[PDB]
Amino acid sequence: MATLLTTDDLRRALVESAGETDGTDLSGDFLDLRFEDIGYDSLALMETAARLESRYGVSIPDDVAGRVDTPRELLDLINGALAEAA
Repeated sequence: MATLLTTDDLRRALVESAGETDGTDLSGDFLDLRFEDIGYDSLALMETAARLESRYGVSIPDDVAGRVDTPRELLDLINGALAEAA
């Protein structure tokens, strides 16, 4: 019932966590890229998660958001969460 995060939607989340997101070419297959390269702190990934929590109604522990190596993992986390959420 909840909209499973797509590529564009996940990209939206990764933008919201910083506000502006220049330099970081994110719109062009970003699932297996590394946060290190896109200048993303795992602390900021908790922001990414939080954005989606408050939006979708999911529950993402901050310990988890900072544990994701690739956005693929972040995506699957919330896709799984959504599948057992709504």
